[PDB]
Amino acid sequence: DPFSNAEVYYGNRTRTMSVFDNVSPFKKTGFGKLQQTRRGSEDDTYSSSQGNRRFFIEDVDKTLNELLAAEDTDKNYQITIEDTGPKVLKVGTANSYGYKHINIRGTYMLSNLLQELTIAKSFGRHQIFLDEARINENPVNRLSRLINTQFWNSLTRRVDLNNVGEIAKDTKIDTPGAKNPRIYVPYDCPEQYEFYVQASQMHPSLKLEVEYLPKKITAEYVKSVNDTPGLLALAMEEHFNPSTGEKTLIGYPYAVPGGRFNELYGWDSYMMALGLLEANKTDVARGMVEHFIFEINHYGKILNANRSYYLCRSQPPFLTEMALVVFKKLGGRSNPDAVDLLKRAFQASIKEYKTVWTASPRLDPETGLSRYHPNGLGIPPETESDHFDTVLLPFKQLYNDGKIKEPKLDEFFLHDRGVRESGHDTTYRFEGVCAYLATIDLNSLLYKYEIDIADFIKEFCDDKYEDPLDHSITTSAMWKEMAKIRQEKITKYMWDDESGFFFDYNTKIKHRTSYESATTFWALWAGLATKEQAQKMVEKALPKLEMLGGLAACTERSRGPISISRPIRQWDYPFGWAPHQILAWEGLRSYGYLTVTNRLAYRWLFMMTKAFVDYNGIVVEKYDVTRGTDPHRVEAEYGNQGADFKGAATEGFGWVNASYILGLKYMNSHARRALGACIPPISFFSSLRPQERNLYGL
Amino acid sequence: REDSVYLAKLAEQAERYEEMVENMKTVASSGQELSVEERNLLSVAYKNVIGARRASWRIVSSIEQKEESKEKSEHQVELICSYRSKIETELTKISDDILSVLDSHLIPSATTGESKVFYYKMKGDYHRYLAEFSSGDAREKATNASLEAYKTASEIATTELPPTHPIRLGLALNFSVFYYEIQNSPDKACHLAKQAFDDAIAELDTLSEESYKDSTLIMQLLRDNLTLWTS
Amino acid sequence: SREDSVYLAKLAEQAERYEEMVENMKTVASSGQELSVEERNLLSVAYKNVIGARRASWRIVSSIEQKEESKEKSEHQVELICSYRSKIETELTKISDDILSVLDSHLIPSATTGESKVFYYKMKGDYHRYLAEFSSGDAREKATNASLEAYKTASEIATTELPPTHPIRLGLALNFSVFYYEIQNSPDKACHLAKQAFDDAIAELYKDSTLIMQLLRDNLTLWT
Ligand SMILES: OC[C@H]1O[C@@](CO)(O[C@H]2O[C@H](CO)[C@@H](O)[C@H](O)[C@H]2O)[C@@H](O)[C@@H]1O
Ligand SMILES: OC[C@H]1O[C@@](CO)(O[C@H]2O[C@H](CO)[C@@H](O)[C@H](O)[C@H]2O)[C@@H](O)[C@@H]1O
Ligand SMILES: OC[C@H]1O[C@@](CO)(O[C@H]2O[C@H](CO)[C@@H](O)[C@H](O)[C@H]2O)[C@@H](O)[C@@H]1O
Ligand SMILES: [Ca+2]
Repeated sequence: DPFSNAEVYYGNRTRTMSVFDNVSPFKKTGFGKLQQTRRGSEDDTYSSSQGNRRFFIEDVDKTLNELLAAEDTDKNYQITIEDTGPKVLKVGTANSYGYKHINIRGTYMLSNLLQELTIAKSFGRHQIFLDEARINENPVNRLSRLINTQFWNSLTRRVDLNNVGEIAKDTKIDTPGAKNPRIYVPYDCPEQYEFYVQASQMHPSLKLEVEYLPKKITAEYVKSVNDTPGLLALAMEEHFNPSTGEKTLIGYPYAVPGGRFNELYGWDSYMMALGLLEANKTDVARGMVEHFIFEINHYGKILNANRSYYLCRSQPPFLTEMALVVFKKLGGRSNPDAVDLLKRAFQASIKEYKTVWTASPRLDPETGLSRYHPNGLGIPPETESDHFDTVLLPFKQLYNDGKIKEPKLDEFFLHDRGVRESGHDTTYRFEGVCAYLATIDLNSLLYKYEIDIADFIKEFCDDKYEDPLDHSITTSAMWKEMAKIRQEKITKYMWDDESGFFFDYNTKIKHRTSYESATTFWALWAGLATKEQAQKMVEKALPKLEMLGGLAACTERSRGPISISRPIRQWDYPFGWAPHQILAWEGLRSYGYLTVTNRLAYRWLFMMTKAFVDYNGIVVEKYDVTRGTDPHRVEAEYGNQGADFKGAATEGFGWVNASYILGLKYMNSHARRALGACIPPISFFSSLRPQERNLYGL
Repeated sequence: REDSVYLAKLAEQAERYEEMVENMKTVASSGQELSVEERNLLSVAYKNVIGARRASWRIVSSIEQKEESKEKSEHQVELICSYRSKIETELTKISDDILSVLDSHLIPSATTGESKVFYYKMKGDYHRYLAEFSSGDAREKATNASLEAYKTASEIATTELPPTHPIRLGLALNFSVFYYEIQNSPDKACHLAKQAFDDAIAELDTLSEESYKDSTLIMQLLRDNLTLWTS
Repeated sequence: SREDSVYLAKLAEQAERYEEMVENMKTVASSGQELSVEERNLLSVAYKNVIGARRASWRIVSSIEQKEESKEKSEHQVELICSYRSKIETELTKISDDILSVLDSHLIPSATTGESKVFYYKMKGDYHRYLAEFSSGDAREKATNASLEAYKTASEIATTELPPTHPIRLGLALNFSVFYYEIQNSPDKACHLAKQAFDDAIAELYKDSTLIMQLLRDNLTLWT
């Protein structure tokens, strides 16, 4: 098996060895430098695709160093199209035990060879047999394999007694009280408290601190632990020792958005669950539903991330869809564990709707729509030490201590917290105004909650749900009616028939915005648009957002002019993000525009594949959907770091990983084959027979 | 004959390619047309045999050029030059061998369009190999014979093979290399490779899984050559 | 001239034309002077490449023969493979006899340095071993015995004249333990010799020494 997991793949003369003395000391440098030129003829292409050729790598480290010496000219431990080497390397054949060789040609197969050798070295191998099929692998098959079989595992976390201290460790706050790792525990979780204490005493070098949270978690308290930050406890289950039966606790698993993260995040987790279900890693997706229930129960809300300085802040809500898709994958009504899970998730969803999203201060009483408007006092402590200094002329201590009050600062920081909770940190759609906007984003997602909560009440609560908090009774018809109210309020305040956009509506000054955003497509995803509204959005909104690589986060017109005073922001034109693609693909599908999704997915899939092929298998946080050569280069705000790896990239990025697997589901065989051969959209579309042009809405 | 085939498959496994040539040679001499598998066995045999001399010729040529730039180097150069001369002799003999099998047996008896394109392309290949190193009139006879063989292959490939066929794409790739490297015509080379790449896009779905993988790698070489030729 | 023959041997290695590399170095070794260490490596590399590709073809041909033996009603393919293998065995015999005869007539007798003594006898033990890999009957017995004697004689000089970190001595122990494991089928002596030569090397003081010790530990692991 040439495509087994590297753990397997790298875990007579093929065994017993004698001295290798096949090369004289004069051979490499006796005549100076003598590099062969790559041949561009067809040559051995037929043997490469059909021969089942295998290599003998006698010395993994020697071959690695040769390949980097010849092919990595910028010395970044990567073989990319910007390297200026000869693009050919001889490797010994397996059947001749290295005494004869063939040529590996081209940036892509040489980069794969670099990767395979680097990975073999990581497993301690210093001599290997290597299938050519593992280095001439079709790039679409290769990235899918790596996402499904290697990236999710590396993105997976699971708290146990031996890693709590490391997972809790945090570096964003440089106070004395943040030197040690710390874990905060809900006041009514004493089994979990004792577990983390036990974890501390077993690893005393970490100096892990364990603290009970108060019975009631206020904005005042969260500010009070700015200098003593901690990880937050998540859901756990009981585990037993095989020999003794001693009980310990082990956390449900979860996925992080990127390898440098140890925290469970908010809206990433739903997009990741979608990719995880495709990879049959259902336990990880279910684990995060468990944690989101735990957070809602014990912290009042789904958290941006599970640390204390986030206790007042949420993120865009997807719990009812997340619960539904996991429920189905687990077997639906036929599985009583899945039925119980769905009930606990929808109970938690109903609490979240009522006491976070449609409660003050997020609820706009006049319009009834909601704003990203979190509570919380003072200056956010987790940012860089000087991040807010340009907005500080008089001090920090006296402002947080409430000694000196300043309502223009309070509005500044309120918008800052709201920008983070919106997920879109940062964009000129939200700078200085976010907490006053009733976005199409959030209220589309609440429409989804209402429709989904209505179906759940009808089918699992005998059409009569009783709030455990206020003991009210609600029916599916009541929730369908709240959705209808919402659907008509959104159209009233947000729908712009002339542009075909839904615009965020500002609730303080009581006027609609004109910022053109890709989140307009969330009205399709959530199902609230009408046929006529969807049709004008496809006709007039989509041409303003559909770029080479997919949907820009906003139009170039709305973002406005960029200068030194007004730098680029990462959730604006020309950048494209995986959540905007995924929600838009399914939204358009819902309304009969699958043919449009196909085109948009081909654009996004080509852009990710091109970067994968040409740049050493990289996967990146977000893309430039207008950039043709290196769309993975994004220098906005803090820029992409997915390029900082040596030899082989290890994880990618959660929802970007998921977006590639999900997008491929739309591609038929002709389109998969054209992506595999690196055919740009302009050439793929223009090659279609006029009948097949219709499959991509052209 | 069925024996000679089996013994060619064995020699390939042993990577003893001059024996692979012998077995495939007597098979191509007997009157019967070759299957797909048999003509690929013949091509792999001869290409591996000439390929070793081509690589040797090129590394010895570079050594020779390096040496003739040194002062007072006439003695080393004539050793190098005479060693290169022995490699050129085998190059022409291997080429003439396959070229005679093509001219007298395989090109006359070819009845399908595939086989006809396959063999005219091989013929263009080996005249091209002769043009790479031959002096004076022999270079010109090989240069012209190579063009004429690729031309004939292209005419037949245009009417008998779909634009995505591995054999057609491979023909355009090798023909484009001839234009660039032998005739020194970067405009003809660039456009031929570009037209061939593009024309293969529309019908990628009609190919078997194994043919799609052959055409993918061929198109990779077309792309990468285009990158080089547009500096 | 002798200098031209060395130059043409280096040029033939660049061309990976090893049969020709053998001809040039065979004439250098058969005429007069003792070989320098560089000329001794050129000779050794020339034959190891010529014999090495033949040995690899031989192992794959034999592996295929073994599969086709256990197929039903296959006598005709089995005759074909066996006949093909015999052609390779003939080449193996001609090549090994060629270098052995050069070792016996010229290289071993003219060896003054003790290091080149261990080199040439280890080489003789190697090529008798390659014969014993495929030979049968009394020709196998004769190759085994002459291989053991060359290795034993090489070990005595190296044990008393080369540091246990020297590559030529470590290399000798590696190949000699292989002779024990593969030819004489004495896994105990293979293990013991390999262990001891690793130990007496790890018991004291270059990349080339550590590579061979690596191969000694690898075989040792496998054999256990
Ligand atoms: O007042 C209940 C309210 O408080 C929160 C967060 O502060 O949860 C706290 O109270 C719960 C009920 O006693 C405890 O289970 C929980 O551990 C504690 O943090 C919210 O989750 C809840 O809505
Ligand atoms: O990479 C984490 C870091 O990025 C920020 C802002 O740059 O948030 C972005 O990354 C998150 C991926 O987990 C997204 O959830 C969020 O929507 C996105 O803007 C920071 O907020 C975060 O600390
Ligand atoms: O129209 C596509 C799709 O949208 C749904 C809801 O998902 O209904 C929407 O469209 C109708 C307008 O044409 C409205 O009547 C309805 O209110 C609106 O939600 C589905 O019914 C339909 O499949
Ligand atoms: Ca590089």
